[PDB]
Amino acid sequence: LAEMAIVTSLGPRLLLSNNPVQNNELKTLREILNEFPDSERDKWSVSINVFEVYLKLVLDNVETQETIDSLISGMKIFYDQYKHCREVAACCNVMSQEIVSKILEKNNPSIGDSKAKLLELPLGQPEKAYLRGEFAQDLMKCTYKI
Amino acid sequence: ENVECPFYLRHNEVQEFMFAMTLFSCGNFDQSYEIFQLHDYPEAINDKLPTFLEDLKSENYHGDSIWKDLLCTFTVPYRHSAFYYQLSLLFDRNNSQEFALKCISKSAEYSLKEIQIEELQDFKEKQHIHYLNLLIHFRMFEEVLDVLRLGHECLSDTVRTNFLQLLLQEDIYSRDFFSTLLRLCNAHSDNGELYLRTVDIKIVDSILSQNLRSGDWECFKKLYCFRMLNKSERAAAEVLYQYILMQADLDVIRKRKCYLMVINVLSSFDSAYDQWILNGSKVVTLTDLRDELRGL
Amino acid sequence: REDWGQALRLLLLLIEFPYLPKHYLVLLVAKFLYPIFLLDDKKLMDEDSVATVIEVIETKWDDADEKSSNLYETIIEADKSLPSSMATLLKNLRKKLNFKLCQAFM
Repeated sequence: LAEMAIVTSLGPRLLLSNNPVQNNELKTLREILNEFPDSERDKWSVSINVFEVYLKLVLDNVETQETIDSLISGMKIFYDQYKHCREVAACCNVMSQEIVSKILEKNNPSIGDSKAKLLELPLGQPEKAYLRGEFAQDLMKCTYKI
Repeated sequence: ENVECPFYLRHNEVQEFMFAMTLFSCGNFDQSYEIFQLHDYPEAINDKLPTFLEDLKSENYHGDSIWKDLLCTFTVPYRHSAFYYQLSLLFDRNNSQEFALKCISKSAEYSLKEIQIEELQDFKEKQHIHYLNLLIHFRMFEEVLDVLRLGHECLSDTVRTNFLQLLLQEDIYSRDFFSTLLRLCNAHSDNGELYLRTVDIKIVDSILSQNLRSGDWECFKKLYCFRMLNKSERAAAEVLYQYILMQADLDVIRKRKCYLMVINVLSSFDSAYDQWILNGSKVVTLTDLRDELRGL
Repeated sequence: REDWGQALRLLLLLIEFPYLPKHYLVLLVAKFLYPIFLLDDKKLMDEDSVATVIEVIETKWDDADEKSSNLYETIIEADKSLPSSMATLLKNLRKKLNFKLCQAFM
């Protein structure tokens, strides 16, 4: 029942109002699922679980290609039923900004497939403009040194 | 008149240096520039040069000389680039910025080649810094932009932060500079790209928020147009929205104008997540915004 | 007479009279205002000047009649110079407005 009250009526405030600087509220979210049952975890987590895989990948820095994929494919579905619920929708955009940012920060694997991955997780108004902008400058810089 | 014109020995080491300074102090900076174009000395005549200039090539001379510094660049293994730079510094100092500007363009051409020739990073920064100053002085702001941008292996980004801060934060510079930059963005906006890179965008974006301090429309309008041209329009509306809120000393007629623009920009987006602007951390709907203009 | 500045002024004066309802408005924008004057940039606007333009569209133009919309569309198809959907025409106007506006402030 309590799954339904954060996902179907008011998106987490520990992923919307959380300060991005030190992420102190975001890891309260994480720690209070360590106070909630883990002896019977895989029977009540399906909205809460998306939160769990998200939090381990970003907070604790568990950047594995497989982990990244698992979250993205799941998060497409998840986005597809609460991109129209109030609050929840605004939080999804935060999540997406964080995951995209996190991949450069650990070394971008720079394969076709992970380029793909970036666009398969939803993008904002400045982001789609930036990518096209930067790719021509980057080419220019290469041809710069004699 | 009496020495260096009846006794010009053509492509001789001695009479080339003597002439080249003598014209320079007589204020003919064009004719001096012509002389280095009759031989780039580090290669043409190598680094062997007279005993009294040798003193200058080192730091074994303790008098007056600014040309001292020009001899110093015959010791360095980046000798072509360093030489021309020194000529740039020399012209700028005697107030003949046109000819300095010529010299550092060659100096920069030389530095890019000399990246397979060992050339110090600390050297590079100072050399490129010297180029930006000349362009800024005549206000040829288009070229300032190219040199920084493609020159990220030439400078550190922080020295770059300072340069853009200097022209953004100084009012003498700000209108003329901003106009040259934003024109170039608009040309490229059309094409599907951005004229700037994403790294450049954030440095600027930061520099423009320092201005904001107590709201103020002008501060807001500069950051607003900045957002508008990088196709960050949704975020452009958030900046507008703050002018409304942050000041309660605005007229009803001032408020109504801002709301209309915020309402219109979101309503031209037709998505499910670009139908709102963020106020702090609070989601403010397109419906709530329209009601706010209706409440006026 | 290539007195494009004043040409705009007379057309605006005529439109401000509230006796036009929504179809003696559909006709004017596709014949004159949008193709000649707002597709070409040559005018410096600002936040307020753009706002006021926002006021005119939102209050008095758009088709409420189903027959009016379908008719505007057939006419658009036959003589193309304006976006075919009119909710894509909302978008296209705003963009040209924003160009004029940007150019004053740069």
